[PDB]
Amino acid sequence: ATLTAKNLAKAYKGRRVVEDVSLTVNSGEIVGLLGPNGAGKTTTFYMVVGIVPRDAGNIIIDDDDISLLPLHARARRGIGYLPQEASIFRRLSVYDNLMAVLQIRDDLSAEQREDRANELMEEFHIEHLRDSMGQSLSGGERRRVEIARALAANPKFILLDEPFAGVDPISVIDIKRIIEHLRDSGLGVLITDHNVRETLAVCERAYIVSQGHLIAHGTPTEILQDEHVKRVYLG
Amino acid sequence: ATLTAKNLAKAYKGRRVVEDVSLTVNSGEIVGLLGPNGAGKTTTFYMVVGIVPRDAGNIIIDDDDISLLPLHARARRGIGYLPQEASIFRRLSVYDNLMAVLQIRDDLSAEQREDRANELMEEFHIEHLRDSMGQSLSGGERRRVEIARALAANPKFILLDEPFAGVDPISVIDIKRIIEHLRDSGLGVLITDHNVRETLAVCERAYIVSQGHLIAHGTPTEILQDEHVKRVYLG
Amino acid sequence: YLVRETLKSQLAILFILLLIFFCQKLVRILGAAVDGDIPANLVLSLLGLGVPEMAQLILPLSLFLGLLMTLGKLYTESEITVMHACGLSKAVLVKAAMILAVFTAIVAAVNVMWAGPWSSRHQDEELNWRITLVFTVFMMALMVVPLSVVNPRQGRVLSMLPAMLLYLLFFLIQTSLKSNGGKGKLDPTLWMWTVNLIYLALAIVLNLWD
Amino acid sequence: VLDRYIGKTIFTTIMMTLFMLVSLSGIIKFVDQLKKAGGAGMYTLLSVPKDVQIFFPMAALLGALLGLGMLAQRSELVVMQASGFTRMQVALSVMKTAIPLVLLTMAIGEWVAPQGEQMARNYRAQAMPDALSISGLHNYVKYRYQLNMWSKIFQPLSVAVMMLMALSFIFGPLRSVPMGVRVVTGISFGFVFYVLDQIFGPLTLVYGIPPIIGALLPSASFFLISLW
Repeated sequence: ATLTAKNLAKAYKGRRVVEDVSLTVNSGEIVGLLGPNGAGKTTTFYMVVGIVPRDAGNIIIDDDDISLLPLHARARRGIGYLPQEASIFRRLSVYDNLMAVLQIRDDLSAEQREDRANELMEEFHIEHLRDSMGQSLSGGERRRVEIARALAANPKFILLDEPFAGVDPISVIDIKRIIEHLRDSGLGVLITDHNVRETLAVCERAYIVSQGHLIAHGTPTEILQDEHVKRVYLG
Repeated sequence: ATLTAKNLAKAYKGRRVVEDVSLTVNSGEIVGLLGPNGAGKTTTFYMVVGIVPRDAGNIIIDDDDISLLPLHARARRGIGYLPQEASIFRRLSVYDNLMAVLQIRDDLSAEQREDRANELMEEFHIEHLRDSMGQSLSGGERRRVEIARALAANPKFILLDEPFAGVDPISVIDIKRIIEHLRDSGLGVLITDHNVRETLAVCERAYIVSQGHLIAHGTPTEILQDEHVKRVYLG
Repeated sequence: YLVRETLKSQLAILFILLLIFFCQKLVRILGAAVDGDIPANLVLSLLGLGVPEMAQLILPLSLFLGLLMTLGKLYTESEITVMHACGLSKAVLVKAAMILAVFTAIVAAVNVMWAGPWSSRHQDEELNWRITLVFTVFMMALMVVPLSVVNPRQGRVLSMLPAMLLYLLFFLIQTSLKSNGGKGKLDPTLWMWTVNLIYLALAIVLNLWD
Repeated sequence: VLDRYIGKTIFTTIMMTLFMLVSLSGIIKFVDQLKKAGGAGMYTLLSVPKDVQIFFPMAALLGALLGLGMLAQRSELVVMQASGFTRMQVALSVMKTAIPLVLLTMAIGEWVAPQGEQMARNYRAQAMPDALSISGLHNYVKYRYQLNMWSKIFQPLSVAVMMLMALSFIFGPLRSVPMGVRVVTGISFGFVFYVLDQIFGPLTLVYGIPPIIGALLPSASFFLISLW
């Protein structure tokens, strides 16, 4: 199983932000999409998961062609999406969000589902918040719950969009352990982020976009040490 | 030229979250508030600026009993705020937001506001985003706009809650440079994020909270030299 | 599971529209009558004297309006694009709207049929149209769900205006087709049971989207 | 300009909810008058000009307390206040698009509301409210309602004040506000505050009062007690 994106394109109202950027995630490979501010990284994610009408491109897994499938029929097959924006349920509780995503996993028993959710709540150090609702939280708790219910559905491959926004550097390490555990268990994670020091520590290959130009792609050591990456993105 | 918070306490519907983190901010100072999630950070900013009520509290700018004064009165007395959540005027534009903050200051002139908006668009690199709609931004793009928006009101004191949420490191360097410029211009700043290696790298001193208790204090040198921060927050 | 959210906004909009004019019109009788005349069965009559047919029609109105408010304030909080990101469908929202729409259809049946003796007595002193209300409440709960796919990008009343406008162009034509003939076994042009199934395909072609 | 921003948002939501109320109350009376009487054009054109004068002060609350609710949902009004602004948004922003828009109704209610339903009065010959100038009450009371239509004429000050007092329930929120629970109680709050305002007409002229301050009787007190 290998998800591959081909030749993506978008021009919002004349402003072109995506111009022929083709990415790939293999069978269980942590892939980076690190780029500067406003560089269409979520816009690439929009087109890959099929939120918006792209101009031209191909989202082909090469065992399926999902170039014009909707949001769900490519995510029903195992391609998960995590929104950058604050996308938690607003009124349901943490246990409610987790068990509502896990209600839809119709391949287990509900006791095993609740045991899975107890693994989740113990796992993200959030289990004391079983009672609190969605908007009765803050930024870190919302990100931990969003990642928890997104990883709860267990797609074949997942596209993360700044999971490390407003979280303390210890839960970053927790999510690092969980991402590496699931990559060992066969999940190919694509991620954009801006916490560079704790982002490059987990990656395996790194598509590096700028304006619609893939200015680098390689091992995170030479991604750190490239003089054009240090020109465009690091400084 | 001096502010000191006191006696701060809040109980969100029975459960207490803050117990007397009495902080201090003075003019010409860059202050941090690092700590884990749920540690009364945003709650403390709410109790200072006026978004929530309190249990006890004493807010004095050199003589001031603005401690019971409401949200708009405290922001007139000179405390500036930036929200954790994304807080942009949606249907406007970036120039519209900056000029609309400049319309609140009815003490400057109609040319000075244009000059200041031009300076801020040059510094935050958002000149090519001047045409962009408010809700048509993307994450850290919008956060740079919101930082420049807090700057544009220009009070004597500014309290910043996660201004480094998903922003590119070159613009982090630029925002840190502007905060150093305003500190050299004589302003008081209370920042918090979870960017350790750039939040401590700018702060004159910092506060360390944990679950409502100010479990440490001091200059970021001895914050790094503190053993208990890796025990709770740093890692 | 958003049925509590739709039912909450549903009761909100029904409460607003239940106040909005006839509470003034009940004030105009009762509030001056503590010095003028104090009966029970004059001020008590204004319920069935003012709101049989407004309460008959106001439930598809508050129905589609509250569902549009709730589902729009799921898309603009960007959360049904997480529900729908978990391999869901619009049809699960259609089933949720069907649960809400049968909760609204039973209130429709209450405020026509069982109060029929009460309404007929306290007003008097088309049965095709009477059974139109099942699909009249099913159509808009079927129809708001695709049109309110609108996002935080340009989300405004460019869908709320067709949501009201199609309610209008349906309902005034339904009253014009009820206007012909007469009452009971009097036979008009038989098209009042056709036009709702005509708009069935209108609520289907912009919904199924193949 | 934030004044232009909140003016444009409330100025469009007032049009949308105004269309909802007006173009629903037309089809209220249309169906049962076509059931009773035995050409929709002049029926609608008679229903509309004495509904856009009626429901607009009852749609300002489903305007500036719903569109501003969606505005406050994104946490923007707190940033307005935190950037140096105050309660001045209510009066000096929302009235900037209220008093032209209710100035429309107080012009229509003389120009083409009464005389524009007078064509329906003319059409009553083919078919099967105390609204006149200042000279009507002079020989109406002399031969009662001692200038009770001072309220119906100079409504828009109290029409402003009934939402000036109610809008503090939305720009003073609790932040644990789902808004579909609380702004409807905030609307029903001020719902009686322009209706019990009116049913208390004879409550001060039951002993005798100059109608200048006898058609203002809780309205002068509402914005007095409601400044925050």
